[PDB]
Amino acid sequence: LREELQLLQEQGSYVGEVVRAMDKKKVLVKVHPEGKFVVDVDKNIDINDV
Amino acid sequence: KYIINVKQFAKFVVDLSDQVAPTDIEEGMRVGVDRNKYQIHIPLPPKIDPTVTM
Amino acid sequence: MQIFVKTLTGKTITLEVEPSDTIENVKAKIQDKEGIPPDQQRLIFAGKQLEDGRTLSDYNIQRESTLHLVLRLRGG
Amino acid sequence: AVQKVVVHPLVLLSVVDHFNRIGKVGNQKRVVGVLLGSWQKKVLDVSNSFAVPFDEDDKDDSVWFLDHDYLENMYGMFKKVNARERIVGWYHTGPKLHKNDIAINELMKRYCPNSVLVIIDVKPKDLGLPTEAYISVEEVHDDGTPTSKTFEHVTSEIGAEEAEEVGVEHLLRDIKDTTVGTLSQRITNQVHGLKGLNSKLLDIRSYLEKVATGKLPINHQIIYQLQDVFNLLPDVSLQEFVKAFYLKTNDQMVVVYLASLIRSVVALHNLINNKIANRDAEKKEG
Amino acid sequence: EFLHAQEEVKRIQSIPLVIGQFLEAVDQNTAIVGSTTGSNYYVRILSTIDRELLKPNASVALHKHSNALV
Amino acid sequence: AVDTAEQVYISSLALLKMLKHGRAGVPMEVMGLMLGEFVDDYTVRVIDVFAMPQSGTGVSVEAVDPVFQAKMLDMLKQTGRPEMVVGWYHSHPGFGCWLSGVDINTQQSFEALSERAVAVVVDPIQSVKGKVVIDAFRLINANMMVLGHEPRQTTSNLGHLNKPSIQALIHGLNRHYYSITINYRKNELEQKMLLNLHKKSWMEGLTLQDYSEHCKHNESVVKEMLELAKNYNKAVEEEDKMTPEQLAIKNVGKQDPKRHLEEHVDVLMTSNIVQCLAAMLDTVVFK
Amino acid sequence: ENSEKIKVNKTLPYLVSNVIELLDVKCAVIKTSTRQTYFLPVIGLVDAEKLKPGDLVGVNKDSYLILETLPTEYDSRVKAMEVDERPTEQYSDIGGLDKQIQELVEAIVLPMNHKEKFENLGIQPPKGVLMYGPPGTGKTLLARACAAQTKATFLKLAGPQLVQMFIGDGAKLVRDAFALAKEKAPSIIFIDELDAIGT
Amino acid sequence: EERSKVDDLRGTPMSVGTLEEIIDDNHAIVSTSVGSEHYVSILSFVDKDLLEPG
Amino acid sequence: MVLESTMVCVDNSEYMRNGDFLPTRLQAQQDAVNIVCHSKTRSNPENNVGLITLANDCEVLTTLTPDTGRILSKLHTVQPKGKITFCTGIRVAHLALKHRQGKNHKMRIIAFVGSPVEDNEKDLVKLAKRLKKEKVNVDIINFGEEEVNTEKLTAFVNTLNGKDGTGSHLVTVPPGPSLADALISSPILAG
Amino acid sequence: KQYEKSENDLKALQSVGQIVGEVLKQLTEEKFIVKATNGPRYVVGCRRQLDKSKLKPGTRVALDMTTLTIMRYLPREVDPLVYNMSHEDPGNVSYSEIGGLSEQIRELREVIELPLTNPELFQRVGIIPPKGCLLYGPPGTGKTLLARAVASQLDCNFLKVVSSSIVDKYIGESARLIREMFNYARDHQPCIIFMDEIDAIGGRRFSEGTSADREIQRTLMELLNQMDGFDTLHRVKMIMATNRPDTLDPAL
Ligand SMILES: Nc1ncnc2c1ncn2[C@@H]1O[C@H](COP(=O)(O)OP(=O)(O)OP(=O)(O)O)[C@@H](O)[C@H]1O
Ligand SMILES: Nc1ncnc2c1ncn2[C@@H]1O[C@H](COP(=O)(O)OP(=O)(O)O)[C@@H](O)[C@H]1O
Ligand SMILES: [Mg+2]
Ligand SMILES: [Zn+2]
Repeated sequence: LREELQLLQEQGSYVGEVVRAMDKKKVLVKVHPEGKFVVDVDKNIDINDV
Repeated sequence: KYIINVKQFAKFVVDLSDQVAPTDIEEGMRVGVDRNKYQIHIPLPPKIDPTVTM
Repeated sequence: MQIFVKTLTGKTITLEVEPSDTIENVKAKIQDKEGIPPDQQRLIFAGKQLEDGRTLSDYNIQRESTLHLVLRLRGG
Repeated sequence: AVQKVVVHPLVLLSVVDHFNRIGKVGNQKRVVGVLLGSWQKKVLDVSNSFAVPFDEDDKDDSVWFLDHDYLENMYGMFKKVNARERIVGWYHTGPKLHKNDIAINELMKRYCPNSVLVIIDVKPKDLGLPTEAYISVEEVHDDGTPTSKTFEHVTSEIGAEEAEEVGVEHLLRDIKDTTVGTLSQRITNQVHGLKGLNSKLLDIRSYLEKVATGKLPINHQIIYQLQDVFNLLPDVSLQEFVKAFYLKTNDQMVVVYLASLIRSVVALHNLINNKIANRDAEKKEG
Repeated sequence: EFLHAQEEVKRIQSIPLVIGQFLEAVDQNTAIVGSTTGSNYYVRILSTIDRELLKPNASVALHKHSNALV
Repeated sequence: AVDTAEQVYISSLALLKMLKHGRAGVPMEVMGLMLGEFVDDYTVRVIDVFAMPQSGTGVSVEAVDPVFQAKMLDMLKQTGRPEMVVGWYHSHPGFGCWLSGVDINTQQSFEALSERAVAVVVDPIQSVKGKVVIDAFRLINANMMVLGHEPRQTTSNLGHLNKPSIQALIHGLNRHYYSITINYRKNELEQKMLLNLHKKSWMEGLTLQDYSEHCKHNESVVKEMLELAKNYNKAVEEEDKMTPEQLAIKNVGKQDPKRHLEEHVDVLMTSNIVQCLAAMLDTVVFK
Repeated sequence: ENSEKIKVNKTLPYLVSNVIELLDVKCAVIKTSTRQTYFLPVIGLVDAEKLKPGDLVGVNKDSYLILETLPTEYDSRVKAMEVDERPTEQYSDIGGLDKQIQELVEAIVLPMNHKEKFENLGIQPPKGVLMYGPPGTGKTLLARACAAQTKATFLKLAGPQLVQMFIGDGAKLVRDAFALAKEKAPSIIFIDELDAIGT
Repeated sequence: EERSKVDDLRGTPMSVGTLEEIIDDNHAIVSTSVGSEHYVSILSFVDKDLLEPG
Repeated sequence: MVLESTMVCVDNSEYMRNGDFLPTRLQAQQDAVNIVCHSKTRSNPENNVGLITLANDCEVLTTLTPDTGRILSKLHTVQPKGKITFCTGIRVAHLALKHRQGKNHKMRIIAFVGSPVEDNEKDLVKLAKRLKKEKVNVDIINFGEEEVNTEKLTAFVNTLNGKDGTGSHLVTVPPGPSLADALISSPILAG
Repeated sequence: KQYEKSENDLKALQSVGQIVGEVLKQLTEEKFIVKATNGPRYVVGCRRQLDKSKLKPGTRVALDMTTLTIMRYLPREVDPLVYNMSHEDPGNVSYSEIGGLSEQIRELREVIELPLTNPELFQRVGIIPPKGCLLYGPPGTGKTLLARAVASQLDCNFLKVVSSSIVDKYIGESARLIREMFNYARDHQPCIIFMDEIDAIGGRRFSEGTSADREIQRTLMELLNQMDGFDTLHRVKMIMATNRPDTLDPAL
């Protein structure tokens, strides 16, 4: 119950539809209400995610 | 007492900042609006003047 | 003459100015001795706001006078 | 025509502050300051306050000094930072009040028409005893008795604000006293709900035997105020209680009779599922 | 401490809040919901919310800051 | 020089000034000065906090005439006790806690005029349920950016008192400023009397629940556990007699176990065993 | 001290809006140019008896307080019609039609000049005068000289300009042309080629 | 070394902008995806040769 | 450049409702306050003057402040209708001199006696032996009616600053058109 | 007085502003589902004493800016296009600027003044109180001064429709303006309605008609059902006035 409550006090995450992007640890994410964004990947995921 | 719209946000009643003079500012002219105080900093000409030399 | 600028932080700053000087000279001296710009300094003498357009003799500031240094307070 | 006052949980902390802001060198053993309030319609509210230098000599007990210039500036300073708050009265601590409190009150009624005082307790805090307030009234005395002041009592309550109540819960962090209680807090609410009962009842006979002897003169006001207590308590005889008490007692024993039925089937089912899982892990381990 | 956690989950929901719509569900205790102000989000859900009530685009509740399926 | 064992000692009546002044002007960014005392090198206390009048908007805040501050501190010397200032504060209602553009400019002015001048950030519209997100920050010099920034591990208590979240380490942490730890100076004759006046009662224990709605409430509790007992009959016995898997969809996304059916019984006892016994005392006590 | 405190807290950047209604239990609903509706208990600086629904008041961006009003705004086509300050012209420029000139001087200037010439007799002056006949003689040029000498805030009105493409434009345009004519008290109305909309 | 400092001098969540016009004075006008137009400055490592309106 | 806290103490008792002088005794005592507040002004602007009454209550009308414009507004319209009470008047003046903003000023109290005092000889000598243990110099100025060579006042001046004290002068004005010339001969400089 | 004007502005300066919203439905005893004019939908409560039975599902309230709970409810918008259709003075006339029409004046005063003053004469006889009348004829004999007469005598509420400022470029605006007009008329119960020039939106409902005229037909069909349709129009009477009573709808 504390584990469910500690992650509860945390802001929400967005969604972005990606069909394709570029390499070199920068991907191309387009959100729905706004345009595209060149962002950075995480260290828990890989790069080959196109 | 300049009435100025963004046409995407709203219409604002603002003033020029203390860097320019109230001589060139007329109706229908681009200005440099402050991001917070919304003041006119520098007026912008609408891309003058590539239609005289030709 | 020697003045005692009694700041609001419990620190007395001694300055060597002249009665014919103004406020901008005192601000420049404070900036040179420390590192505060002149536009962020408000000298108060006996609860009176000092203006940069006057001298020290206009406010009856003689030798050894207690001042008050107030900085520019602004947040965002 | 004050119904009650509302003391926010901020001002008494400023008193406990100023009770310690003088105790390093002061032997005054009383703190007198200025109470600010927000008189809304009929109920009184107190949001902020401050203090004022005040002394009092025990000889002749009629000499006092208030600082008016410090009262004029600092209340004027608070008006500039907040043009919502204004004066409502004053306060002092110490249970035994000195007798300049009429002399202090009748001066500063030129500030507040409905001037009010609030007595708090810094050291008498062990039993259940809240803050106390009186009111400034001017009558003769009763009918044919000589004239005096007779500060009448106004009842008091405590109310916070939205941030002033949520900020309290973050401070305590020791027992926190959860809402609706699981049979342990509720019985103690009847235990220490009754520990204050006889403490009042011992106090009634203590003043009564003081005046049954006749040391202090009587007040007829408290006599009939005590007399309607005893001839208005109910007497349980027949068909009004002994019928109607069992009608709700034999009502509430039906629904706790479900707790006998249901909870016995709960733990029996948990017994079956363990005794199935025990013997099946046992018969298949070998 | 267990009576503390009951009251904490009790007062996480009784507040003024916004109304969005359930869009999709990733797996156990995580879903994808989009609010009525556009801008489809990604938050987590609670175990008190029954998982057999969230097949269609149903009307749900969301926090203003944590933005979760409260 | 700089340690990682500093603890600001705010008082209880300090923080109540912080939330009340912060909730007073919500959409206009209130702004005040923080008054305390430096008792040694790296423990600082702050007990009483006054406020300043403002004229700022919802994203920035300006100040007023500085003849108000020095006249205020002069009058606080003769009444109560005098101190020298130890920092300042504001309110950031919209976002969380990080130091903005002019916030770092006024920080450089105060740590040069005064000694160290810790700044405090308050979100008034976040401290809602039971918790507050107040934090205090402190500027570090930019010259010592090739050596430690808050170096020199003396203790090991500086790791679990603060864990900076992703929204904090993007603006200034840790290349511009750093965070500092907060404990609460709780003592006696202030804390015990704080609860001796708020969550107290005299007659609340020995008072009836006014049976016009008490037994009326028990109607709508028996009928809903009636329906849960309708739900309970089929559920377990069908699950056990069809497949003994002790698993799927009756395990992954269900809510009708033996956790739900007795808590309505638990509420119904505590609401009535107390209410039965509360009507037993006054039969003896009140004649 | 109070007026100084009003001055510093009076910021200059405003937000124009529109009053929808005005109630008393003093209270006014405000719709901004941000497509957002707001409600206030107290209006603020201006009075409740000086406002009307359809004013472009100056509202604070944060506290939403009516700070200044000064709207004076209209349609671009109506403001394009305000034609004043011409060179003068004498009545002697028109020869031969002097009776119709005298019938105009006996029609319009004396309701404007001497209102007390009528109010003692008890009669009411008319307000409609038509020029008709062969085109190009005395229709527009006579009232051009009448507006030249007797300045009374001339306001022309063309015929085909009332006929727009979309439906429901002339009823907007004519009625906005007369709301401007009502607020300008010495103003007059001149309508030309009225047969173009005269069926 | 120098390539890593300038690649880390800018912010990491880089937003996709849109050029509208170019003034040759170390700033220009751009356009966001929401159509809000911002009178911003341009850097000097931006390789000012391929900059076209559009 | 002398730093003191001059505490003026007027009398608005009922016995001031007469004129033994050609002007008004209230106008005589008011102008007496004017010539001493202007005296302490020109000697050192770093002092403070505050008025206090003693008739039927010692109401602090003005706090001891270095401003003088608050006093000049309150010197008028005093409405003298009270009974003179002098024994509490010293103790409330010394209580005002403890509540000060600076403890580097000297202590001087001037008082205006425009009515005869009726007090025990024990009550004056207990206050006199108190101010000896507190090192407080109080000046006594008589207005209007006055018994010449009183027992109570003269023994109070003696027991105030005995064995080479300050020289708190006892001002004995005669009735007649004489103004404060007896108050500006010695006590304006040699107090 | 100038000081009192200053202190009122100081109290006015400490103001917040409230979010105008409408109640959609009631969830529980303390949960109300409301919605702003463009914003999202909320789940909030009431303050202390707001009489939640008055919160009908479809009223208009004013929410807090930060707490977002309901402060004060509001009756209804009055859409300032029709604000000017009430505030005007007829002529301050008293049936003395009219003559030679008394057979028709009294007959019109019979059908209108009786239900708004004297309903006992209509309960004693088994008749429903009538709806409005019509003025038709050649231009010049009354037709505007006659309504100017009756709007000077016992003007509880009055609306004067010009019947030509009610359509525009927008194709669904016309019937929306009529519905919100009568709801203002319905709410302020004892009102009288005047409409000049019914011929402008009249017309016989005919075949294929170049869609600019199809909107006027759909405008007219809205006016039919609002006058005599499902909603029982009570205390509201309608003085229609035309100049050519030939080409109107027989259903009208
Ligand atoms: N029957 C009447 N009795 C008295 N005065 C009248 C009568 N008819 C018209 N008038 C006069 O006419 C003026 C009002 O015009 P009126 O309202 O009759 O025009 P109308 O018939 O409404 O025109 P239209 O039918 O074209 O709208 C008033 O000044 C009034 O003096
Ligand atoms: N009697 C006249 N005197 C002077 N100029 C005249 C006369 N008659 C006609 N004109 C000229 O003829 C022109 C047309 O007159 P105008 O008012 O435009 O008539 P319309 O409006 O019918 O065309 C005028 O500009 C005027 O200069
Ligand atoms: Mg008509
Ligand atoms: Zn900040």
